[PDB]
Formats: sequence, C-alpha cells, structure tokens
Amino acid sequence: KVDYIAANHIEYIDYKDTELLKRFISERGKILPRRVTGTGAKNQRKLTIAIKRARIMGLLPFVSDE
Amino acid sequence: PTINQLVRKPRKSKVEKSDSPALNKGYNSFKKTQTNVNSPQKRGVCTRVGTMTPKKPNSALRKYARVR
Amino acid sequence: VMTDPIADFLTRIRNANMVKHETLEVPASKIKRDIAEILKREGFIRDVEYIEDDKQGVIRVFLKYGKNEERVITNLKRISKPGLRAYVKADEVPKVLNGLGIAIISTSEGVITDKEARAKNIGGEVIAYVW
Amino acid sequence: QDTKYEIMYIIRPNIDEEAKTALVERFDTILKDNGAEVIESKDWEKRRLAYEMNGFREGIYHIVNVTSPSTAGAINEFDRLAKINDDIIRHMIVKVE
Amino acid sequence: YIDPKHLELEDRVVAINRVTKVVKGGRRLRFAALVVVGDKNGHVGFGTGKAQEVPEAIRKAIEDAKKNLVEVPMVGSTIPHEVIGVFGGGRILMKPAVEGSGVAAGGPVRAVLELAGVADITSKSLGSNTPINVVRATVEGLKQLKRAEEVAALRGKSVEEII
Amino acid sequence: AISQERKNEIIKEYARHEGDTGSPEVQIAVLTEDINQLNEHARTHKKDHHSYRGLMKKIGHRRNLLAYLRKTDIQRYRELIQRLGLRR
RNA sequence: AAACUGGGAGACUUGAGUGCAGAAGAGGAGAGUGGAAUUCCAUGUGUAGCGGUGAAAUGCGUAGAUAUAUGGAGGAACACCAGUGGCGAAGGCGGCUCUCUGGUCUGUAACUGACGCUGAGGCUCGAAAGCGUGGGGAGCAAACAGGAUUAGAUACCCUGGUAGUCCACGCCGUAAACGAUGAGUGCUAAGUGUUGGAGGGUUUCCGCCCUUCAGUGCUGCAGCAAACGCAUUAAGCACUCCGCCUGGGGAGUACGACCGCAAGGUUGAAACUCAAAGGAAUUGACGGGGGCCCGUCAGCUCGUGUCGUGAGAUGUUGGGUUAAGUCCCGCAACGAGCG
Repeated sequence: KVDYIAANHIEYIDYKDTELLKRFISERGKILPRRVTGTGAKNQRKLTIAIKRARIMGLLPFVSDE
Repeated sequence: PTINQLVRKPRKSKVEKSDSPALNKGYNSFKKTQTNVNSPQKRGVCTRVGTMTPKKPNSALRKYARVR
Repeated sequence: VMTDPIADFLTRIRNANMVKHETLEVPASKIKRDIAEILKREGFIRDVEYIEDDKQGVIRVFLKYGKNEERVITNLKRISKPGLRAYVKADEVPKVLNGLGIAIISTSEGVITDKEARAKNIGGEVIAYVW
Repeated sequence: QDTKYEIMYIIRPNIDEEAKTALVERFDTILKDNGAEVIESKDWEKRRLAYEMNGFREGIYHIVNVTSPSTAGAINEFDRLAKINDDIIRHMIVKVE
Repeated sequence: YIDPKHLELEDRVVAINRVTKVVKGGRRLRFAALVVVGDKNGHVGFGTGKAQEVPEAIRKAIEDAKKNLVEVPMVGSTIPHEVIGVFGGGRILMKPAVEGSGVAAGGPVRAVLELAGVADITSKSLGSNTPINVVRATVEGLKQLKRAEEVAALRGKSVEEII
Repeated sequence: AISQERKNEIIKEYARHEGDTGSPEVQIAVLTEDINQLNEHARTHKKDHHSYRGLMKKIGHRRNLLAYLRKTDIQRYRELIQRLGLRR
C-alpha cells in the first residue's frame, strides 16, 4: 500500500484528469476511505475536493445505477 | 489569598449569639428598651400554667408556665 | 514570566537533589554565585565552576552524597519573597534547626552566614534556610 | 501582481459552427473590456454527460486562461452574462496556482 | 535495620475497637487492638492485630509490635531538634523542652514518647485524632531526628564547628 | 492587510538609520496603517465579530508602544505624534 | 555602612516585538450555485384496500386511495469523504465557486533594546428557549382534538395539529456555558500512536533510520492524594497577580438599588430550627441488570503467612475435569474443620 499520488511526484490534481480520479471511487461512485486506498492525510483532502469538483461539472456521476 | 488580596480586604470572623437573649433587657418606662445590662435572672408574672407533651421518643406531661 | 531567580535557583537544587543525580546548571548572577560559595564552604556542594560565553550564565554545581548514597542537604527554603520582604535586626537573627542548619543573610558588609552575622552584631534581608 | 483563473463552460451540443465562433469571440471581448488579459482560449473535447442537465446528454467543453488584478469587476461579468444565455449550460471559475 | 526483640520490654494498650462484618443472617464481631512496645531507653515500636477475644488480640498485636523498632536519638532526655511528622491526615509537632518540664502530649503520642524514655518534650496535634494515624505520624516524625555526629560526618567538618 | 509594497514604502520613511525595521516609530506607523484599513472593513462588514478581536489587539499593541516611547524620550514622542496625526 | 528593594546617568541580548523565506486549516462576513430525498400539484395505467400496534381503533379510499410512470413548485438540511482528525478566547464551525478579512506554526539572524506578566471598576462577545417589527413556511412539534391502555391516566403508545424551528434588523444575557481542573513562567524517568514543519544519512528515501520544534491521545516512575486517582497537556517542586469558601435547612428568599417592552437577570440578609448533612471506599441484601452452567443443591469457617492508613482481602480467584469446595495445572499463599 503506497500513496499513488506519491508514486509519481504529481503536484496538481486538476479535477479534469478523470482517469486518475476514477480509481478513488467505488464501483458505485462513492469516495473510498484513506484506509482502503492507503493515501495520506492532505492528498486525501485534495482528492476529495477534486472529485466533488468533477461531479458538479458533469464529468462524473453522483449516483450510478440506471 | 495572596497577601495583597488580604491587604485590599481583610479577614472577618463570625458573630456569636446568646441562647438566653431575653435576659439582656431594658425598661419600657420613660422612652424605650436598652441593651447593655446583661442580667443573671429576671422576674415576671405567670399568665398561664399547665402541661405539655415531649418530643420523640420521650413520653410525659411536663409542667410549664408563660411569663411576662 | 520569571519574577524570582533566587527561588528558581533553589528549586533547581532541590529538584535535582531529590532525583539524586550529580550535576546542575543555572544562568549566572552575582547573588547566586555568592550563595554557591556559601553552600560550598559549609559542606553541601562538592564544587562550582564558572563558564561564561555571551549572556549572563552559566554556573555548574556538583552535588554531594553520603557513603551509602544518602543526601547531605535535606531541604531548602526561600524566606524573603518579592511581595513580602523579611528584614531582621541584629538580635533577631535566626538559628535554623538548633545550629545544625544555616541561614543566609545579606548585610551592609557582604552576603554571609548567620553565625558570621551574630558574631558581628548586624542584620539584614534573609535569603534562605538550608538544613 | 495578479491572480490566475481558469474558466470552463459547456456549450449546447446542437448549434452550428458559426454561432459557436461568435459566442467565443463575444465572451473574449467582454472579458477584455474590463481589463482581463486573456492568455489562452481553446476547445477541449466532445463528451457525453453523467446525467442530463436541461434535456441534454452531450455538450462541448471550452476552457480559457486569464489573469487580472483580484479586484477588477471583470470575472463577475462573465458569471452575470453566462447564467442568462441559451447556449451555455454550466461554468466553473477557479483560481489557478 | 532490625533492632532485634531480645530486651526488657513494657507494652501498653492504646485502643481497642469492636468491628463487625455483616453476613447472611446476622453479624460477626472481632476485636482490633493497638499496642506500643518499648524499654524506656530509646527503642519503640507499634503493632496491631485482631482476634475474636481481647487477650488473643492484644497478644497478636504485641507479636506484631516487636517486629518493628526505631532508634530514637536524643541528647540528654531531650530530642535533638524540632520535627513535624505527617501521615495521612495526622499532623504532629514536637519541640525540645526544658530540664524537668515533663511531657505535655496527648493520649496516643504520650504512650509512644514515654516508652522510648523521653522525659521533657512539648507536642501538639494539628490534625485528626484517630489513634492509628496519630501513632504512625509520631513515628514518622522521630525518623527525621538527626544526630549531631552524623551531620558533622556527612559534611567535611568537625563538631564544635557546627553547633 | 496592507500589501508588502505599502509596508516597505512606509518603513522607508520612519526609519532612523538604514536597516531600521524596529524602532517604535516604524511599528506604530505600520500599525496605524493596519488599524485604518481594518476600520474600513468593519464599517462595511459590521457583524464580523471575529476580525474585531484582531482590530482591538492591534490597538492595544500600539498604545503600549506609545507609552514606552514617551517614558524614555518625550522629544521623539511629541515629534512623532505630530507627524502621524493622532492624540485627539 | 552600602549587600539587597526604591531613585539618577549609562551599557547588553537570552524575555517581548519587527523584518526576510516558507506551511496547514468545517476561523469569520457577503454574494451566487448543485444533487439525493420528503410534501403538494398535473397527467397516463390501474383495482379494493392502505395506514398503524404488544392487539386494536381514530384517519384516508370506489368524487377512484395506496402503488407505478413522466413533468412542475416551494422550503430546509448537506450521504460517501470522516478520523481519541483540523480550526477558534469561549459560545461554536462540515456540499461547491468567487470577493473582503483575523489568528497560529516553522527556519533565519536585518533590527529595536525590558517595550514584560496579571488585571478590582469599565467595555466586547456569548448554546437553546423567549420578546418586537416585517417576510417565509416542506418536514418535525409544546399547547390542543380524537383513538387506546388502567382502579383512575388531565402521561408513556397511534392518527392529526398551532406557536416555534428558517431570513433581516433590534432586545434578552442565562446552561451539568464541564476537563465540575484561572492566567504567566521555569524545573523534574521512560515507552508508544497520530496532525503541521525543519535538518543529517543511505540516497528513485520522495516509501527507510536518526535528531529536533509546535499541537493531540494512550501507558507508566519519583513525588502527591482521604481514597478514587494525577503524572512534561500534573492534581509534582516553586515564584507573581486575580476570583472565591468557612455545618445543614430557611434561601438565591425578603428588603433596598441598578438593568429589561416583558419574562426575568445581577447584588444580597436576618428571625427561627436540627445534631447532623457530606466525599470515597467495605461487607451483605435486593434489581421488572448481565454471563456461565446443571435438573441430597454443594456449600459454610479457622490457624500461621502476605497485602491494605482502615473496615477488609487472599486462600475459597483462573484454565480443564467431575454427580460433587471431586481431582490436576498455574497462582502469596501453605495447611485444617464441618459438609
């Protein structure tokens, strides 16, 4: 379990690269805890702001069943 | 307290009171009633007589009077 | 904020004595050096060495222990305090612990022990009891 | 100095290819008339959406890059004009650093 | 260390206490005893024990009391200096007295003081007056008494240099 | 609240020698600029009780430094408080 | 006389502030905006129930309910993230974007040169409920109505339902407003988590080892405590300044005074009456407390030790086994008596 944002030395998150974001949300769209993904305390805050930003701009589903 | 608090406002003790307070009396003749004159006894006239029953758990009829 | 450096010195000595280890360091001062010499002359301290670099300090004290690691100073007390000062007259000089302990007094001719003061017949401010 | 923003809006899908240029140039102008130095303006991609916004499930994304002093009344003008249009669906203004 | 119990010792009762323990049905009762022990020469110990009758209790207590003993220095029928002994809510002050003045001391402390051969001393209890804690505080205060020789030895001095 | 160019702009005229960021003249002048700007912000946002705390603490700091300057040199004190426009 | 405290002329940089370079954050005020759900409305399909309880009933329904599908309207709260995590002097602060703004932490060593600490009287802020003026009003809900239950039920349970809960501006000024622990400063063993930084090494070290600041938790020593316990975030050792206490009732009452539209708040007695009222722990008995077992039960005590300031404890608790305090193993206990 290694912080994948520390795997690369990635500085900015940009809420647009929905390819990176899509691995922190479950198979239903809900945000996964800091445990099940092994990220840090502040990268988690940035990631959460990122995907909340994404959902509003219609890049990402709020709920996904239909 | 700090000794500065004590100097701002000193210590005050409690005031004691008798349990025979009707024995420091004064006349009711010319003006009014004076409190300096601690007595060992006082006299009076009995305005009634009779008996009364004590507290718990005694039992009797104890003689008494009322006196002016 | 610090308001009594003499009391701070005394409590360093007592705190490091009760835990029974063999060194101690304080920021220096003309009065603390005086009472460190008085503590050395009577037999409570083993030594005192004077380093000094760029601020006041420092003063290093070397405590002293018995033959079975028992303590030669048993307590230590500050008498005159900033907030209630204690002045003593030549016939009021105290005798701490029936002579088995010392008092420390500041007079017009030095900071001296309580024997040296009732031999000269003067008095002054009372710093401390160490018994 | 200044502050950098990134404006990102979503055009209507079913418009032609001249009203689109008209809209882009229109908003570039009305950014610049209030002292907002625009420094990039592009199209991005045609995507479908994760939910329908008004009745639309596709839209064209456009991003701009702009600096300005933090007090200029420019970047609020974009908001005030964008929420009353008919071809734009959403916008997000965001400080960039 | 152990002052070993091999002397001529005159004991003394200081207290007894009817003490119960409620069980199924009614009540049990024992007797607790507090005893002092010494030889009126400077060796004093205290000890307590309980049994079902008073003689058995006082016996077990003297048994216990002899296992402990303290040295109690003095300089001519008078304690060397002034001490304050504290043990759990019992505070006892003791002063050196004048030749032939006696012991002015309360109930529990005077037993302790008389069975160590103390002759002239003044006391006062600034605390609680439960016999056990008074006795324990008094013995706690004797243990602070310092001989004049030992002080001169610990420091680098001689006697007649600090007295 | 003042920018970092206003600040140096006004500490380059109440300095005494060069390299003079201390010197209670500098500190009370910069604090005066701050208190003015914060008074503006309070007039606009008068139910921001959490910024008024900082306003009051700045005022306390300035009054303390003024007391110090006075108790040690009255000439510098008078000249300042004339130059800066206070002492109502 | 001249050590200390006070006064006068100087000098210094460690306390305190400033500059320079960086870091984190549901700190505050204003203005917009998003999706999930509840309610009502409109329309299609659709047949007799739905709802509710320990059981029922009141209620809604054949003027077509509930369900189910699509569209609108309005209000309030922000799932996952989310954590003995973060921020704030406290009260408190959780969707997102922008504008205005307060404080903290870390490194450095330009600068000033004791500028510091505490703070009666005074001012500022202060959960919920409540009051005034004008808006808003979906869900919930004092008062109130109807149904039940009971000996009775002006309650608990069910169906409804008004103020209020929401916004702007004024007032009120109290809570178990709590860590029942005032603020500043120095000193005194160790072990282990987590939040934000700074240095050195190995160096993809950016994931590891060591050191070091500031927060936040757990365990534990000296010392302290009446025991409970506390313990570098002290309830330890010490100095400075403020607030407050002196048996229980009467009583936060009466009287006067200030404050408030009101409700009320702050200040604050005595006459008389009792010999107790309390804190913490101990052995029993009980519980409409819990767990293990079984179908003539298997329990009740003492001596010498050790533990506890003390009443007291241990043994007689724990694992296994047994019909069994019947046996074994372990254990400050080792043995004994009636069962």
